Amino acid sequence: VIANTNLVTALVMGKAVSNMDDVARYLLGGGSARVRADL
Amino acid sequence: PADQPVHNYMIKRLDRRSLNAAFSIAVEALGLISGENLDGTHISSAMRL
Repeated sequence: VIANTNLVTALVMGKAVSNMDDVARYLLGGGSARVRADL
Repeated sequence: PADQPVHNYMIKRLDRRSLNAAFSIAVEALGLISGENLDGTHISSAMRL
């Protein structure tokens, strides 16, 4: 989803990057289930 | 001969005028006000604002 860093981005700028939180925190330091098949 | 002091009445009728002004709003935003077109997001909220 886009929220709280991509939100303002997509709203004022026009673009939004996927993993924005990671690049932001980096620039400034701040079970499964079983089913049958044919293997 | 002299004259008697005169009297007279009168009436003035009204007239009708009016004001008016258009206030059009569009469909793209009308869907957002009433919440019909509203989506569950964090982006549609801002467009509604």
